[PDB]
Amino acid sequence: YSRCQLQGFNCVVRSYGLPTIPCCRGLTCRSYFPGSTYGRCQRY
Repeated sequence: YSRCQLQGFNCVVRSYGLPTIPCCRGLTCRSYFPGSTYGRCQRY
């Protein structure tokens, strides 16, 4: 229970209120670029 996403997965830079579970500590979430609504997640 209480788990985080995986590495090399996708992310949501529009999830307002942080509704989607964010990657676990150590992983960051960036968008493919300014003007989109998606991105990826890696272990920093």
